[PDB]
Amino acid sequence: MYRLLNKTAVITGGNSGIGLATAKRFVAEGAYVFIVGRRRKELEQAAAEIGRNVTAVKADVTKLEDLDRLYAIVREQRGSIDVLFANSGAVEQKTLEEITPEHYDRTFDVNVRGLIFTVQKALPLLRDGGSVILTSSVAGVLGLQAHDTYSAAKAAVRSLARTWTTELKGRSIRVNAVSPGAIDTPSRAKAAAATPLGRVGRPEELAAAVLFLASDDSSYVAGIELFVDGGLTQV
Amino acid sequence: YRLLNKTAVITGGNSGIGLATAKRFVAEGAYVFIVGRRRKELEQAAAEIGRNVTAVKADVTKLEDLDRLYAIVREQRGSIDVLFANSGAVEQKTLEEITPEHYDRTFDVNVRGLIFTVQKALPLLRDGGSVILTSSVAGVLGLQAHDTYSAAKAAVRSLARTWTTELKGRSIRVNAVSPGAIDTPSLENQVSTQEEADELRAKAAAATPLGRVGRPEELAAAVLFLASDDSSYVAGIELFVDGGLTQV
Amino acid sequence: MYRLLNKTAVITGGNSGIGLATAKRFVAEGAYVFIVGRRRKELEQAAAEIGRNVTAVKADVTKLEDLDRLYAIVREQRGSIDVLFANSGAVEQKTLEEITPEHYDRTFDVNVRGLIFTVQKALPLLRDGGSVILTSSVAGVLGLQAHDTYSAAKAAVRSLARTWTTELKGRSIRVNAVSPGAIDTPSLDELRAKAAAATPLGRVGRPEELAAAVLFLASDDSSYVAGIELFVDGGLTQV
Amino acid sequence: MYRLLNKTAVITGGNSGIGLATAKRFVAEGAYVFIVGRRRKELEQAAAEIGRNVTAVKADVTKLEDLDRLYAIVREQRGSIDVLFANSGAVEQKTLEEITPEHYDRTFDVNVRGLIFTVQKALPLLRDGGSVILTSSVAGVLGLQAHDTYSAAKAAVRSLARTWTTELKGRSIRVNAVSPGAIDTPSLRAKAAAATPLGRVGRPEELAAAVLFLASDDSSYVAGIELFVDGGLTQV
Ligand SMILES: NC(=O)c1ccc[n+]([C@@H]2O[C@H](COP(=O)([O-])OP(=O)(O)OC[C@H]3O[C@@H](n4cnc5c(N)ncnc54)[C@H](OP(=O)(O)O)[C@@H]3O)[C@@H](O)[C@H]2O)c1
Ligand SMILES: NC(=O)c1ccc[n+]([C@@H]2O[C@H](COP(=O)([O-])OP(=O)(O)OC[C@H]3O[C@@H](n4cnc5c(N)ncnc54)[C@H](OP(=O)(O)O)[C@@H]3O)[C@@H](O)[C@H]2O)c1
Ligand SMILES: NC(=O)c1ccc[n+]([C@@H]2O[C@H](COP(=O)([O-])OP(=O)(O)OC[C@H]3O[C@@H](n4cnc5c(N)ncnc54)[C@H](OP(=O)(O)O)[C@@H]3O)[C@@H](O)[C@H]2O)c1
Ligand SMILES: CC[C@]1(C/C=C2/CCCc3cc(OC)ccc32)C(=O)CC[C@@H]1O
Ligand SMILES: CC[C@]1(C/C=C2\CCCc3cc(OC)ccc32)C(=O)CC[C@@H]1O
Repeated sequence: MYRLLNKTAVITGGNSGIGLATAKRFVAEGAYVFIVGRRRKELEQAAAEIGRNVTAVKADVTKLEDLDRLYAIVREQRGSIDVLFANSGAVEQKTLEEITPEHYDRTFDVNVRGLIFTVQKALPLLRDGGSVILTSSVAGVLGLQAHDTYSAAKAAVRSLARTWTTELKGRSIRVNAVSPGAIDTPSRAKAAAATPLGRVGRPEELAAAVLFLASDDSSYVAGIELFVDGGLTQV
Repeated sequence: YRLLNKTAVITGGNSGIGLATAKRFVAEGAYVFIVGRRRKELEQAAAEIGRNVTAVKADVTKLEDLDRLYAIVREQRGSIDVLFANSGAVEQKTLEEITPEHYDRTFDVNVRGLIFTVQKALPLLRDGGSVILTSSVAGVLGLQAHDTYSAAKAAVRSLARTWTTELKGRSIRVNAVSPGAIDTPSLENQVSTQEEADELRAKAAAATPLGRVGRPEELAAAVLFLASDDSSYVAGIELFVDGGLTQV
Repeated sequence: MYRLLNKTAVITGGNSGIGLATAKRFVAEGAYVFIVGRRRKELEQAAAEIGRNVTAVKADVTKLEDLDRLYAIVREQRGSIDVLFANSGAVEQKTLEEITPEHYDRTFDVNVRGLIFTVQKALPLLRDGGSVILTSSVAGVLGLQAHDTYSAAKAAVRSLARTWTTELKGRSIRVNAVSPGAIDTPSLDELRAKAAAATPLGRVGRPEELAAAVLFLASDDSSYVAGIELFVDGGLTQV
Repeated sequence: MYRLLNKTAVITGGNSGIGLATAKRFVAEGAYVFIVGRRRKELEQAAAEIGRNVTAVKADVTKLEDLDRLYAIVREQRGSIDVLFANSGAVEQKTLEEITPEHYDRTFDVNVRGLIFTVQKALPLLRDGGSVILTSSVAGVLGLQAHDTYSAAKAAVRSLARTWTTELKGRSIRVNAVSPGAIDTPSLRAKAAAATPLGRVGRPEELAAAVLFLASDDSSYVAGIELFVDGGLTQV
């Protein structure tokens, strides 16, 4: 506890899976968390599971006007952002032969386009010395059947952590990417066979790695790709 | 010669790296289709190449232009041995400056158009063919005001991995080339003055171990390696052609 | 606060710099620490700075018999090892033209040879589920003038984290490499503000900052992290 | 007449596998080649298979006095070096628990120590603008059971290509690493082919062709890289 004491965190995709596990860990570490998603019922249930120091905000990150509304609320309730975890994303499998323009747009709108504007519109509220975490994926460095657009989109996310390291260094804002392997979320058994640790990861394990990047334990860590995959991409 | 009687399609082939590659390919015995949007430059490029070339006007962001392109290739040559997906463009904008229109322009040409260029080439691509994607050193660097371009070129490199896996049954190799600073009309188009362009150039030469910008013919020669049988056991890679910039 | 509660840690090169800063953090998190080095007075002064739950062990990690002695002491006093931080290393600058066999041998003996046998001889004591941290360097992915053998040796260190991930997975032992950038340690003046200019964060790192990253890898917070290279360099190698 | 016309190339480990395959391709491209190895009969059969424009040199590259002899022969017969392919290496499998000091010393002496001094002593003869190719391995980026010392040594080899890029840039000498995957040579069943997208082991001639790219002027703007020649094994 106390490892994020009194810090204000915004987590997109915070109503399920990894974002929710991270929201819980952040609150346990003393932070106040805004969880962001499109479904209000799931946001309300997630916020109830978190139990304290949480505000749920309905927002589609692909809509600029929803991001403006999100940050107006953050400005009303807390006034600034210390930690931003841009975790909203979705995987849809299509082979190259199968790719449609709509499939391409759905993948890049949420994973890249919405991520760019999520971070852009947080800049006025981000405090100097803050920490931004981007969700990439092991897919960003692999050649996975039928993951064409998702893998390419997550590779784009990792690149943005590099560029934003350079652009935000004057404000001492650190930007790092986390690249999860197989995590037991709503997003089968071969992932456990291909991973040295021999199992899929738990969402709490990804939350703990994101906590490292959000916390002062990583104060000299900038621009990296932190693989949290039980060794999958490393051997 | 090293591409004797091979059929090559080069998008962005009317200038810079694509044109130098077209010239080298024809010099190695290939028949080349050069593809671009500008008719004056396509005709002059085809005239400079001089032989074994068909210029095709096509905007890779328009699906119907890609259909027409591959109808022309099917009629004139019947199949594709080498596909060099080289069309792309850089516009400098910082994170604060990014507009939806800037983002869309960058990813439409660098990623969307690249995906459908390769997708629509699949029926004509021969088993054992070679596909080369143009990424960039920007795809592994953190360059001021290159947010969308660098991210887009990282996406391009990822696709070489995915398509290696998906096309392995047809023995089609897919590889990415990542140029450093190459002396083309593109280095001068992203800046607003030629006092800036000479700064960007001698800065690139100073950060590169070989101490100079690359010549377009040098990138063409690396693309030739990936197109030729010399790379028959090379698949999914990122070939940096940058004078050592990203390697030290 | 107690993230290494009841854990036994062995830190080679714990006499000073990163190893010493890591030893302090480990003890603050509840571990019992063995610090290992060649100089006894400096070990005693370091252990006094640590203040509690520490045993200093004199050992030259390049000498197989000193490693045997080290682990015999660990076996009597604590019985097992939970965390191994192999931090012994040294930089000597020589250009390719300048390299002698002795310069080559000294660099790889401490950086690679001594590390291999430090880990080999810890295996009988390493508990299932333990964590091993190897010290690589940003030099392992760079082309730095006159760092020929040091950079190559640190690249070898990072490779071993991969191989040992595969070999030790049946025992659920995680092996990870930390790759420090410029850290303000006794490894020195004015080349420091040279490194600070090349780093996005605009500064050299503090040893406590590297210690915090090693703690992450040692702690259960990194329980799904295996085989990685964790760059702690203010962005130097990442942009 | 060709891509290496009248160029002088030195290939260590040139009496078998990739070394020999590369020597043959280099000669086919117009080069004069020195092949280097320890065994006289096999160097002698290697030179006979190449057939022309080749000098066999008996030398243990881990012995500094043999390297001096090697480069004296190169200077006398050809006068300078355009391409250096430092290809000597060997795999011995030992797990961490099994590693002995003798095993470690043998692995690093051939793969790293001998490689360093091979390149060091070639420096006086290397032409400005020359090309140096180092043999790394896919093992240098993988976690392969019982490959502890070999993988670490090949990782060291790839690192040296970066450092020497920086140190030799004033002479415009390019240094690049080639990292072979599974290549069908006497140094070695379906497991390698099953993990590789191209679905087969590589032919020695295929690695030779990749080394030729790095040796030839086609790679004149390529420096410090790791060229994977592995059918996609490490790339997907
Ligand atoms: N699980 C894995 O193995 C894995 C591996 C690599 C990367 N990731 C990435 O981790 C992140 C979270 O995924 P997950 O594993 O936790 O599965 P998940 O439970 O499905 O999480 C998806 C989250 O993103 C939200 N979301 C999706 N689209 C959104 C949109 N336009 N606007 C706002 N919110 C949106 C979702 O809430 P709403 O639908 O209500 O909006 C939800 O909270 C993603 O970026 C994912 O690609 C996961
Ligand atoms: N230092 C470098 O030069 C460098 C570095 C990294 C990557 N690259 C990449 O190398 C590739 C070649 O660019 P270049 O350096 O040689 O400059 P360039 O070719 O002179 O300019 C871009 C080329 O792509 C074509 N193009 C642009 N948009 C197109 C579209 N919708 N459809 C069809 N063609 C299009 C252009 O032809 P039209 O305008 O007539 O259509 C032109 O031929 C690019 O992808 C570039 O990003 C270059
Ligand atoms: N500082 C940086 O910027 C930086 C950057 C990259 C990597 N690193 C790595 O980080 C590690 C920690 O070094 P440091 O920077 O903190 O310097 P340091 O610890 O101040 O000096 C090296 C330490 O290793 C010990 N050591 C050296 N040879 C030994 C041997 N044969 N047996 C036992 N112990 C030995 C030394 O103690 P004794 O001499 O008393 O034995 C000393 O405590 C090193 O491996 C270094 O290569 C540091
Ligand atoms: C197209 C511009 C680009 C940029 C590279 C440099 C040269 C290397 C260092 C560098 C630092 C920068 O920060 C402001 C910006 C640019 C740069 C080129 O030269 C060609 C491709 C690459 O995209
Ligand atoms: C020697 C200290 C060390 C390497 C120094 C650098 C890294 C930064 C760039 C640099 C440029 C130089 O001039 C040619 C010389 C050295 C250097 C660091 O600090 C990081 C690891 C390693 O211990």
